[PDB]
Amino acid sequence: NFARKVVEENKRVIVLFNGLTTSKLRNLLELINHVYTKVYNSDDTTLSEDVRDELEYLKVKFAYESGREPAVRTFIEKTYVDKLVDVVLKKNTKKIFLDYCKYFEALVAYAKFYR
Amino acid sequence: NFARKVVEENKGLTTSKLRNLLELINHVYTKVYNSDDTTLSEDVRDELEYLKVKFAYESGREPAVRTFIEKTYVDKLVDVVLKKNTKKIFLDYCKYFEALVAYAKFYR
Amino acid sequence: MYSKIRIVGKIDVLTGLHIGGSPVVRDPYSRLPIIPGSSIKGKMRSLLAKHIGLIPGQKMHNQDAPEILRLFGSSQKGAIQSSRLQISDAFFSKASQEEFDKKDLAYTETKFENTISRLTAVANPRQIERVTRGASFDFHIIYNVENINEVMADFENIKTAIHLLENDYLGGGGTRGNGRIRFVIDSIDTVVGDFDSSNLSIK
Amino acid sequence: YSKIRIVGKIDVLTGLHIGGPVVRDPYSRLPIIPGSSIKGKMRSLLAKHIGLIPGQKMHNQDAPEILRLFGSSQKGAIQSSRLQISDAFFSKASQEEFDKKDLAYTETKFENTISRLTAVANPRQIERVTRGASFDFHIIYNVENINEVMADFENIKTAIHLLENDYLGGGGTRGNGRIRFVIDSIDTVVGDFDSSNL
Amino acid sequence: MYSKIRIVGKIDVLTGLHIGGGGETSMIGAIASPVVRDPYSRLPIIPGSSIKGKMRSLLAKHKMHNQDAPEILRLFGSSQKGAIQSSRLQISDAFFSKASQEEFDKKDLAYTETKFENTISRLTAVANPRQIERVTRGASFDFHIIYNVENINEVMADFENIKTAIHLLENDYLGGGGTRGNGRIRFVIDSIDTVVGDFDSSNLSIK
RNA sequence: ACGAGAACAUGCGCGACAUUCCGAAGAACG
RNA sequence: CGUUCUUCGGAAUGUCGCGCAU
Repeated sequence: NFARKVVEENKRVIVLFNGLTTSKLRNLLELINHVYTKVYNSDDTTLSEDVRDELEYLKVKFAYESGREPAVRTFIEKTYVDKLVDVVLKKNTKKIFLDYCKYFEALVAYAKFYR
Repeated sequence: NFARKVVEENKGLTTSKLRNLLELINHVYTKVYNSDDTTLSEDVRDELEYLKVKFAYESGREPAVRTFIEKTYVDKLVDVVLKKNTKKIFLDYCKYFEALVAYAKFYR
Repeated sequence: MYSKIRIVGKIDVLTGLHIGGSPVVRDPYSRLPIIPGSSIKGKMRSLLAKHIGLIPGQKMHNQDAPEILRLFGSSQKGAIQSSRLQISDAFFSKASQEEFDKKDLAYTETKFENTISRLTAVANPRQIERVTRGASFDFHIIYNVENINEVMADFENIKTAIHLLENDYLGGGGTRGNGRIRFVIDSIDTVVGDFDSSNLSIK
Repeated sequence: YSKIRIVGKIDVLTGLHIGGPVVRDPYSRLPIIPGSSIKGKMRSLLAKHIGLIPGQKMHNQDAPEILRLFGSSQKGAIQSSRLQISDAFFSKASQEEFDKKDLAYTETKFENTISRLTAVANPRQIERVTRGASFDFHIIYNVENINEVMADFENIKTAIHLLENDYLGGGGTRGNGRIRFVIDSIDTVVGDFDSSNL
Repeated sequence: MYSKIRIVGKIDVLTGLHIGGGGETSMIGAIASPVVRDPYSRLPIIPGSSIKGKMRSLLAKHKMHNQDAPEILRLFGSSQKGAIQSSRLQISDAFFSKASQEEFDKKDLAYTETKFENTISRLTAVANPRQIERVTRGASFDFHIIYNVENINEVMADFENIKTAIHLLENDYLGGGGTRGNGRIRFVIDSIDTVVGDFDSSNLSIK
């Protein structure tokens, strides 16, 4: 889908997203994995308040990691990850967040695949 | 919260002073971690009272710190933690301070 | 008159309990950790079989002592014995669920570990998911009274197995700290039959 | 088949660091010494005390005493472990001693990391348990050969003597984690084994 | 035989020793340079990290740390990828000795004293006050290090290097600053024994 | 007065063994 | 008074992966 297109567009000779690796993404992907587990536990059509706050914190973490790492900033701007966080936050639905997590999972999967 | 809009609108406030003030929040944060109470602790209350005293002297030390405090309403949020008397609200305030430090780093 | 003695209680994990399946085994409908009943049954059977004694050069689980084969079951050709013990899956208790919802605990922990290879003096990171220490699982076992005369010896063997299991661990990396558990028996009554189990106890 | 319990205390002579920010028991937020940390450190120290063959990549080719005590996974020679080290939790006595004083369970240590060729410091902030905090440790030993119980407890004593003089995790090289062992009672919790001489 | 040689001795500070540590202090006054203090007994301590780092840097003088000399790379350890080496020196925190604590309790001498300094620019001639917490000159710290005997032949050379390093630490400063004269230190040896193994350290000494 | 009638895909079996969150790192500068 | 304000590696690995009754 979109994830395959962006990973193919960002591939370079193998250099992905200006030198992005799984180790650089590991902190954020672990945070997003924590977010997912809380959503998996939740049984409510609407996102909780706590998950909304920590998704805002995930947005803050995206900004911080992008500021520290040029590769993560390139990944965020090319893959629209932060904007998608804002989109799911304003939509406030569990299924949309699960779709966004699926999108990130596809991103990392194809990144490893072309690695 | 609204850290992004304020930090973008206001973009000699140096990251050094922010990091010192963040360290003072860190010290209160360790205390609230040791507290482990839903209600606001009295020792934590003393910690945040001396924190606002330290906010005042900082303002006296550097005008740039004062502009940051008045524009970000950190002192007003401290008043909010007192007028609410909970630990969840304090943890929210600590995150907001951290967000201001992060956004400041990002826009820098 | 068929006699079934229901023994209900709790398993309090004195240390992190990791029954794999590194995700723990979870009940998909509730997505909460459980103790598989086969884990309790296998650990109890192994401990009690070692305590009673292992037939030298043993190969199968139908060669244990007749005490073990009666209570834990036998599938030997011709000599098939029904299993007295029916150890159900132990589900995460509601009380510990509330106590974990307070303090915002996750009901699980991801213990970080490593192994230092002798040749390289290098460490290989490893994450093991464990149930937190506070958790308690409500366990429910059923005893079938095939022989009324053997109930007392069987409950002595059950007590021995439980006592060994408390000083041992439930499934996981026990030798490295995981899996320590403690049984707290809440009730022992005959759900079915005229049997008088009021004089019985396993812990 | 008897089980003998070795319950006692571990008191930190210096700050104890075991990464996970020290690892804490989530239920009570108190720092703990993982049983795996003690087991690994004792096994490594004892295997160093006994000879080591030049190549032990498999981690299972080692002295037969080590394999008998701590367990083995060699295919066709799977030996069950007799030692079962368990997480040392924060002792209630030490908890109340720290609660009476205005003292935190952990501390933060600040270190410079001065890169000598560039003469620039890179500060780091470590959390480590303050000295004087005690963790109650609990071990179970399963006797399998009554003939080898004396040798196995000799090896356990040697390992504990090594560990008491060594560190337990963290920058022990920089001086974090030195501990002392105080064994209280060694009694056979299951079986007819006698533990008077242990 | 994995022999371990324990060295226990005293460290007496000839000048105020300042070793900083971040944190919060109740009723924190104008002073903003508090010396590192052991939380349990509220006494100044020297972190084994400081001693190890100072001795290693002095020995290296005499891009990364791992590129140093093999002797420095063996005593104090290594982390080169693939060629990871264990560390034979394990320096621990030198806590406040009971003898010095009693000597201070006699006369009620303060453990740590606050010193006033300033830096002035000639063009403006305006001073900036500074208050620094320095451990008083009479204090002594009991240090305890462990040398792991992994190679039998190299122990004598390692202890010669440690003795040189101990002399370098004495000659040079520790903690706050040499140009200021803060942190002068002296090392006296109480007992050097091979606590573990068949090794003997009757002739082995670090001074 | 149904190619029909009566007949548990059931019995036994621990997701387990080996595993150090560790290797190095001065709160330092004039 | 200011400076850096944690960073550099390893992130699981090896095995069993159905067997025994009808």
